[PDB]
Amino acid sequence: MRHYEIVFMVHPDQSEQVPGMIERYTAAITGAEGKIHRLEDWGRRQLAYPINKLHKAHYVLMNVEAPQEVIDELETTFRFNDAVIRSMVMRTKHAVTEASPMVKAKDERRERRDDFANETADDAEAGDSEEEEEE
Amino acid sequence: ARYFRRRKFCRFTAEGVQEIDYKDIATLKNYITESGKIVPSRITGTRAKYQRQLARAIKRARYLSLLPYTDRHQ
Amino acid sequence: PVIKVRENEPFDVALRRFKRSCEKAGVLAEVRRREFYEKPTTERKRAKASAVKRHAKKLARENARRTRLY
Amino acid sequence: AKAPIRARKRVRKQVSDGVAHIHASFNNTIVTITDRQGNALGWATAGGSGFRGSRKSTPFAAQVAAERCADAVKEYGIKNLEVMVKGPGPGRESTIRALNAAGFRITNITDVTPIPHNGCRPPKKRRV
RNA sequence: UAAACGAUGUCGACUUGGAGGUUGUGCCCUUGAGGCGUGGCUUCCGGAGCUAACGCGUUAAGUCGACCGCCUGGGGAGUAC
Repeated sequence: MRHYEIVFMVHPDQSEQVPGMIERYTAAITGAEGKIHRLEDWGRRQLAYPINKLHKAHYVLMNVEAPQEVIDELETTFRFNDAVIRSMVMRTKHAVTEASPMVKAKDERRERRDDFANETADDAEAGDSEEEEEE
Repeated sequence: ARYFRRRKFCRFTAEGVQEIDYKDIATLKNYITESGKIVPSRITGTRAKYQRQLARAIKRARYLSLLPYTDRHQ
Repeated sequence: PVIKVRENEPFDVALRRFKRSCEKAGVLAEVRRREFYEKPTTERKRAKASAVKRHAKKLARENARRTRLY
Repeated sequence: AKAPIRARKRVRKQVSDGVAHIHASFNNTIVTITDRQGNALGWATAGGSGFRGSRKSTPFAAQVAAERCADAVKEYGIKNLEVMVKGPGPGRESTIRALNAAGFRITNITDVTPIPHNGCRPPKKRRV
């Protein structure tokens, strides 16, 4: 087993859609005997350089422990996917499960603090500029 | 101190974190410029084992679009 | 080669410039130039080198000064 | 060349806004005023300022450029302007500025010189 | 193939130091971009000393031992057989 940080960037949007998709991303590693450690997130955010053709995004991290050759499934899940525009992995020596400075903290940060980055906002504007009901 | 230790804060002159980390940006503000390049040790007196770690992290982040790289971006 | 204004912005009547910007840097460097493996230490940077130069000249300077002679 | 009795009377487009562009060399100097939509409305140089050969590389230039160009644009009706600056040749406040000056605006000055990460690379011209 | 680098075969002990860099590590009336302790690595200066001289000098080209590689005018020539 292993221990990983996994950060990913969502198209703004899809930022409210991926929290209903977390099952999946967990799984993968929970199928395996891996675990989630963590799930936070930052809001959202500005980029940096535009990604995709937009300057904004929504940042999230999951994280996980895990088999060192099965992590990967999670990388492959992001990647094909979408949403996520993105993602990066590092690792965390069993441990850095804590959490990030913008969440520890939030709160100060946000109001207070600050942040320069982030685009909170957006998100929020979104209430709205964004609307979806299909997948 | 002694039998007093730890505790009295001592150390952090250097650099404020002594770590690689990138989550965070920020402190990394810092160690960047108006043209996306990193600030050299060095000009700061930082350390290094912490220059590196600062950076990286700046590089990472950035490759997560959290910090500018050229510049461009600024 | 102008200074960025961004923070902050002068009026406009204002000047900017004052203070710096992170300009001038880049790939310039190779215009031109070059590349060599060790030659950059005397072509470039350097420094090698200068290092004690600096101390060192200050010694040195006194030293010189001290006698001192100057 | 003669020129008429006149001038100019005017204009265009009367844009009010615009941006910007000064580029730069040993080398160089080209000045183009736009916009924002980019874009551009008049241009510029530097050689066209009549200096160039060798340089047209001079800060005098660039000042002529920029005057220039800007200007250009007086026929395109600037009120504002902002300025983007590029390349290792003449630059920076006196080249602005210049316009600015002009009676335009101008506050911002930026920078925007290209710097790739790295490759692409220049020649070994040279040697020494 | 190389001016393929210490222009200096590999290994190991001994023999004045100073100043700068780096890193595992001891302790710390813990003060700092720091103080003192203990090893590894490293750069510049230089004593003793060697060397034709420049130079090298505790990472020796000083003081010593083992094993290995190379030299015995220049041109003909790293050329031919």
